[PDB]
Amino acid sequence: DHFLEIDKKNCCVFRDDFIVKVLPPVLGLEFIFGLLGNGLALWIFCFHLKSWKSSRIFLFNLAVADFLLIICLPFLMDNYVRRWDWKFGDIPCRLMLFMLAMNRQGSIIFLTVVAVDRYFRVVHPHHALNKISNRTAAIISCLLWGITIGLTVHLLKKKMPIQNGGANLCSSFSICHTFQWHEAMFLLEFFLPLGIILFCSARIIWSLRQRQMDRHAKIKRAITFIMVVAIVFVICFLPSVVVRIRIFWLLHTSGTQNCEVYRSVDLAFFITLSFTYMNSMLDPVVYYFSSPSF
Amino acid sequence: DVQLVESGGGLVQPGGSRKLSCSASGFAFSSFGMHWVRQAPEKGLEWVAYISSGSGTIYYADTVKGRFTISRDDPKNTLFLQMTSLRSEDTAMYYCVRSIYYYGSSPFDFWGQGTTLTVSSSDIVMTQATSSVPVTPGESVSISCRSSKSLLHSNGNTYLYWFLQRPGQSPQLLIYRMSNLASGVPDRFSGSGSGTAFTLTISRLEAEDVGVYYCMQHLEYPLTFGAGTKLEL
Amino acid sequence: TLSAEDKAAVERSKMIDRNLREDGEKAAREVKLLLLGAGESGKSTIVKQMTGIVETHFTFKDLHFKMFDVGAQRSERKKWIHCFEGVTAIIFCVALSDYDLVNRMHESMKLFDSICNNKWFTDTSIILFLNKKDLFEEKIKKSPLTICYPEYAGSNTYEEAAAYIQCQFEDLNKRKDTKEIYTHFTCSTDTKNVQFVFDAVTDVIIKNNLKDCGLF
Amino acid sequence: SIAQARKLVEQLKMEANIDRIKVSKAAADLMAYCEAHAKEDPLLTPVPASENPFRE
Amino acid sequence: LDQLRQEAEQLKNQIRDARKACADATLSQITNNIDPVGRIQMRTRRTLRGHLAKIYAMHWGTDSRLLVSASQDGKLIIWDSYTTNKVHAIPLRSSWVMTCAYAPSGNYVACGGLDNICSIYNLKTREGNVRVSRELAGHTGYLSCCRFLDDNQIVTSSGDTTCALWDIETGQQTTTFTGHTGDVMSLSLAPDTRLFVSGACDASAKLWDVREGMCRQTFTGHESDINAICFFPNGNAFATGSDDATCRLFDLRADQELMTYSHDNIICGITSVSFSKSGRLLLAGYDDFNCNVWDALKADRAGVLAGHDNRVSCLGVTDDGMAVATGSWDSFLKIWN
Ligand SMILES: CC(C)(Cc1nc(-c2ccc(O)cn2)no1)C(=O)NC1=C(C(=O)O)CCCC1
Repeated sequence: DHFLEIDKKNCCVFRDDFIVKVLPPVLGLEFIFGLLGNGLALWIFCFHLKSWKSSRIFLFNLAVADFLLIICLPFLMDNYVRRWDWKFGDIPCRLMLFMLAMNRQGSIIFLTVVAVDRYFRVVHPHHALNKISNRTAAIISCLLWGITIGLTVHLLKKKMPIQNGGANLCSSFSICHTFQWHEAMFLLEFFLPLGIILFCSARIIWSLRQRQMDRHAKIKRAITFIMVVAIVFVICFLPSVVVRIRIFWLLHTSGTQNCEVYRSVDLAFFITLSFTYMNSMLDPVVYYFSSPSF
Repeated sequence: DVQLVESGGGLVQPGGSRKLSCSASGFAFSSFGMHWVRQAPEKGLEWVAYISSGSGTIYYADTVKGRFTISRDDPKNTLFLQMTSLRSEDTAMYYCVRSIYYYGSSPFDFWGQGTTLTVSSSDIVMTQATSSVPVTPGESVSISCRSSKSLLHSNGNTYLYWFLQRPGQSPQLLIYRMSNLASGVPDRFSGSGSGTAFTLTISRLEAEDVGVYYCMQHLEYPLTFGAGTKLEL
Repeated sequence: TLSAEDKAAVERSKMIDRNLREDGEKAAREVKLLLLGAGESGKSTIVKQMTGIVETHFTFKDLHFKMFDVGAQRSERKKWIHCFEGVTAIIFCVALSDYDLVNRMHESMKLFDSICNNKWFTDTSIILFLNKKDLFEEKIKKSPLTICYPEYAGSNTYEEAAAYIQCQFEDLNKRKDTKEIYTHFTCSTDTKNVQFVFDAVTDVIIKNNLKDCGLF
Repeated sequence: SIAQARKLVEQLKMEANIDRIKVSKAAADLMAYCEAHAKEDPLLTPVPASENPFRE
Repeated sequence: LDQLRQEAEQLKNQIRDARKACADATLSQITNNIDPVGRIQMRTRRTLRGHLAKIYAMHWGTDSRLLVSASQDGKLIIWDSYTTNKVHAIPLRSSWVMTCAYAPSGNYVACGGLDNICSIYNLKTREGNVRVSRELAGHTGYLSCCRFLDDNQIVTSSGDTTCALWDIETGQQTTTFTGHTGDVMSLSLAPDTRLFVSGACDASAKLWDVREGMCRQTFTGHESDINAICFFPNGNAFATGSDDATCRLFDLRADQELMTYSHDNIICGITSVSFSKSGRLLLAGYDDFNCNVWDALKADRAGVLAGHDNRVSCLGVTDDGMAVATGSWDSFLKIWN
């Protein structure tokens, strides 16, 4: 069963009832929550953010990445309805994967950039990078956007859909055998930004406590905000990658001929991929909803 | 005071790669656009090249496009003109006119002393009609100049200047934008008119008005001079 | 659609804008400190190591500090005090030996109350310098502190009286949350005073940065 | 000395030795000038955009 | 002493008695028949976006096209208002500037502030750059307002409670006017350029004859600091905006208080006041981040100019009266028509 050698990769995909049992409600809640949260986020950032500073610019770009992300959910939701089937042709399937890929990238990149900006603003206060023109922030942000488009356009250029048995599929993270830059770049965009986040957070906390600033209440709440940002990043984007290296391990040990072992783990993997959209609704809450200003 | 010294003259064998230099002393040379303007011996003036302040915009004449190079050296207050592939008609006097452009400014206000270059062997047509009119001191004569295109712009100012070339020295600015009288010039020179027809009277004309009077357009590049009007007696 | 002259004018305007932006970037990295005193509190003594307003520029640890001593501006303070709204910090100097003066420390307290509790300086930190500590010792060894301070229960000891004066000057602040007061018993000593200012300035700047990140 | 009091006295006495114009007629020529020159006032009467220099 | 105090007492009593005798009825009763101007169209035609700091003063050239603006970043910026181009940018020796002036001929500009020095810059030079033509010193307080009488005569108001008519050619105070008891925070020149009014911090305005120099009339009635004065276009009246959220109209003939533009809604003071070409509209910049334009006759809010993020500091009206311009405490000037 399965091992439909999707392209030429020698391998299996599964569809189970538990998908349509558990995914629909949770991603429905994520759907609605993302809509309203990023709705007020973009509303404030477009008509109530006259300041428009560099950190504000980065936060807004994260916001738009997350907004496009929580609008990609309905199409992958409908796909989960019919037990890993697909109906919307070819062009918007590829649009869905490109949106979802480059978004989750965009978020990660902008989240890391925000962390680095905070690290420079605290640890190195007398540095030119702290006070840069809005033009420089826009240029850097557009460059990062171009980076994530360039890393992810490879799948856009494809008849994405696949006969998934009698049905269709657009999963690309269909888990089989060979090495590809996509899953490698996905593990990289979790690991390296993880290290950057922890380094920046540790430096910020150590510098703030070493300068005895921990006394004023807003400083303490800032410490908690940095801690919760790091903690939400790790709890949300870690399960996907640990499951991913789990299939990599079961692959380089067993291989893609006895797929009954991967019968459940891939299912589990799609639940962990839920958390990656789940993080989305924190991005308004923990960055520019619970902040002092608005 | 303002001083423009031009060097790099003499005789060049045809097709050479010589150079002209213009040293500026007496003004903020970094904020002035600079024009290189030639004058063949028994002819009228002709705009060769122009470079703006900051060297962000550079223009050349169609006759010399691709053959001449212009550059500025603000730290040492110098203007450089690279000569390439010279021909016979390039033999001329050369001037390093300065011009500053803002609202109410007076471009082409000062002219360099000139430098000789002797080589061995859609544009607006501006016509001054008569080229030699005999005058006597105490008279008043209306010099006229005609253009092809209407120099009046949507802004409401007619971009046109006239200059005077007295015998034996550089030309000087008389009137800028056809109405405003330039600094130093006496009120005796007064110019007016309308699109493609510009006139001027020298109220109570006398000596030290002898020379060649040139009308010049400035609507858009290249800038074409008139044939010049010769005043005698 | 603009003519050649209009295009050149636009080019000149763009160059002027570029120069303005460069000058603004250069000036934004310069720390501004507003110096206030009482004429004899020791502003000169603080400025000695580094007819209208006085400006002093000094560099420390690759940081350019600009201090604006108003000095002899004998006009209405509230009329021009809003000009300095936005300085990094307010260096308020006062001599501890003035407790046997004029009553002078009462005027210093009144000035500190006016400056600290001003609508313009709702977020600017105040660095409080107490100089003439040796003179304070000499005066307290003979003159009791209770002369200027009827409501004081303590001996003629430098540390106790100095701590009381510091605490009472500090509690004159009303917005104890959004504004901080830094104090240092300055003396001749060494560049320590400047060091103190640097630290305090860095503090303020850090907070300001966290305010730009909205996470403060 | 009290020379400042003398200066104040001179100020007040000179201010007293002036002719005062009836307030009603002053307002009369005030609004007369107002209505006379209101014709060519673009701030009051909305000027057409045809000859408005700030048409943009 | 006591007798001098008593003659001053009786002198101000008889001055008040004459003022009340010359008052019969408020002009509000004489103007109610006139049809009100109604709501006034007001749009941001241009937005000058070059400054980088607090803007404190501005002035309009007599050509009604070039305007000079002063900001705390130590830069005097001369703009072409029609095209929003920056004609000139002048670096100032002292970054603390609160006054600015434009010469009637357009050849000079004036600046000053906390340095107690009035700097005159020559705009038209053969060197092609602006230079500090002459620095005038002799004021013991900060400069608040300076206005040009001609290319050679200037009049300056300072915080030393005195005003001074200078002579730019020589650089000494030709005349000194010493009648105030507080900071003189504003100045206005009459159209004939022979008389001028100055409103000081003693909640009073004073009229001076620049020909010889002495306080011809004193106007009182304000309850707080006076921050702006402006002559009426006719030249027989002026309007003063103060810190008590009131604008007041006085005349040079009746020498009395005429109108009190105020409202229960606003409580913030006034930073600048100027009339229109016809004098029907009186504009006033407020600390409420908006400029209110009132009917100079109806004492009613003809319109609101709400386009500024921070407090409006300076306000001017072109000589031809074609447009107004407000420079607020944010780094942006705004042109309205
Ligand atoms: C993520 C992926 C693999 C699309 C993709 N991303 C990349 C990529 C490339 C370069 C890079 O730097 C980062 N990512 N390549 O492909 C995919 O199958 N998507 C969908 C799942 C999801 O996204 O959660 C939910 C179920 C339906 C399928």
